[PDB]
Amino acid sequence: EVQLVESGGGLVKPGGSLRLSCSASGFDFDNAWMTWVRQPPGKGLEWVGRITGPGEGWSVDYAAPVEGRFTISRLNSINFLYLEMNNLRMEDSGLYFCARTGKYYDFWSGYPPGEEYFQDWGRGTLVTVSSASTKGPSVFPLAPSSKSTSGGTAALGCLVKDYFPEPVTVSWNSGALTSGVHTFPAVLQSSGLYSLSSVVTVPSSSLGTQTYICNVNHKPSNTKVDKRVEPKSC
Amino acid sequence: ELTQETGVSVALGQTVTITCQGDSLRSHYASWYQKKPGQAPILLFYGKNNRPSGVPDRFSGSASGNTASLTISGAQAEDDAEYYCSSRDKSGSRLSVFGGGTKLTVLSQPKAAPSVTLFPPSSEELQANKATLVCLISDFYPGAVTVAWKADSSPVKAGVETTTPSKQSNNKYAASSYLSLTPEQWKSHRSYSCQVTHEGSTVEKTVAPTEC
Amino acid sequence: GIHFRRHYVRHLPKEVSQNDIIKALASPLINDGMVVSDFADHVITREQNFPTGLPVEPVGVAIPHTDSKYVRQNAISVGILAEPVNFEDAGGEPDPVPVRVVFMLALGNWFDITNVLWWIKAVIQDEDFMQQLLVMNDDEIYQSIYTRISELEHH
Repeated sequence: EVQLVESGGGLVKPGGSLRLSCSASGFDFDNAWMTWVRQPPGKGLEWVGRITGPGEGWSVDYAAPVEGRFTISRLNSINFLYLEMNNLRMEDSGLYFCARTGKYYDFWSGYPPGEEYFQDWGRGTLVTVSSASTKGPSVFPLAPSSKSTSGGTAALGCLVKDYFPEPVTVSWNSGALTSGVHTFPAVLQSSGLYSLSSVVTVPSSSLGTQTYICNVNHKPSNTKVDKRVEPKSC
Repeated sequence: ELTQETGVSVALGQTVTITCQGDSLRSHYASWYQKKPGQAPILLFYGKNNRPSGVPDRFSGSASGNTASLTISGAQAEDDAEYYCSSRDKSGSRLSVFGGGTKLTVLSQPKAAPSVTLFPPSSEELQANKATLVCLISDFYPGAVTVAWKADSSPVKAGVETTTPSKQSNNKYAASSYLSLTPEQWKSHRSYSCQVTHEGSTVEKTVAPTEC
Repeated sequence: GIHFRRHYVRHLPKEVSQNDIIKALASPLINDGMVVSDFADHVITREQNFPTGLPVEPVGVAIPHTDSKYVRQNAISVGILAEPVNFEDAGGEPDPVPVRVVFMLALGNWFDITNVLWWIKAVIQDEDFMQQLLVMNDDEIYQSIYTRISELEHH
């Protein structure tokens, strides 16, 4: 029925500018109020602002931290909503949602201007504000030993260190080895660079005769690294 | 603004009420939203007693004084999520605001302690004049852990980076923590430990610079 | 502001139906260009789903209206009924409301809608004013509503 699709999110340096769009379908857009909402990494939903309809002269209201930097607009002929963002900050990073906005007022218990509620949401577009430059990762072996061996199985892996931006991919033995593989979500470091690890659990009995190579690929930097992980035999 | 409990835990199938409080609620109703990772928020309830078509009847909103409440009558495993309140930021305002959110943990399986693996710096990294300790944490439930690093026995805060927990495909949780140090710092202590605390209990792993 | 003119007030005879009332009050609004030509149809349909009967203690009051998209310019139209006509309760009550005073609201935006609804809720708490509406001629009703509207606008 109702379809909302945000786009335009991407990487931008602090002080930079970005324009987000949202296509709307399945409802009477021209008369609909529309709201932008964002969710910073790890934080909660934050109301960004809302544009009204023709009877309100398409007035817009903004949250205090974005007033003057952000501009909300609409194009009714093709059912689009926009958010133009200037002088972007680190704190502006996150997932930006567009929402169809209903209005509520209970006659007997209500107080003007009633309440706005968000009846349909898109899935969001991701905005990343960072001063980091593109960088391919360094890849280091995480060797198995007695310390990472439990009851017939050993853990080994690769450390994929200091890359930007996301994502990287990791396979093992060119994809011949998939059972027991766990690639952990990356950490974002205070440097602005990412690091992650990929581990595989394997039989400890065959560490002496099996070869384990992790295949790391970082598309944004055209980086390809193969790293053999050798056992410590202790 | 609007204040919600940071987190609330509920046993499977039990009734739970979460709250949202603020001066604006004395004049304005709240609306309620469910938010799951990677999914769009869903409106659950708004106004005096409006539930959208398609929202299960076990979700109900109420209001008293300067508080709004969302009650889930008989929490399901799938109700484990973030819940947000929204209303006017001040009485008569044209702006809107969200509460800080409440993480509702619905306890849907037994407690599971984390499996912890700690790796020392590789010879390769050290040869590159760098050193990283890698602490990998998996298969724990519920999805919250505390990670502390020790150099010998003294706490280390400098150079520590730790991820938020993430749900694995087997519905338990994983996280990782990294300690960056110099080769000289690594060699200067007798041991380093990664201490992972989960539901009050700690799993500890230790590595020694001189040991195999 | 709210347009409120002398011909936006009228008394209605017996044997008028709810729909007839809506059409009669919408008529001067349509003729002055305050609302879209099929405004009455939209108020009728909204009344079917969101009833506007108010059980206040002199006599019943109704506040028929529809969505802001069908209003061109803010206006109010008033009707006094010769005999009570039933409107369903605006609060989801089983008992219908015997109404004799009808305030047709034609507001073209949300902020004006809610402000006028708040004001109406205050006005109908004046039992004596409501009683006066049942006896005053069209001229006196116009002057009294006009003055109250202008006072609402001041602040």
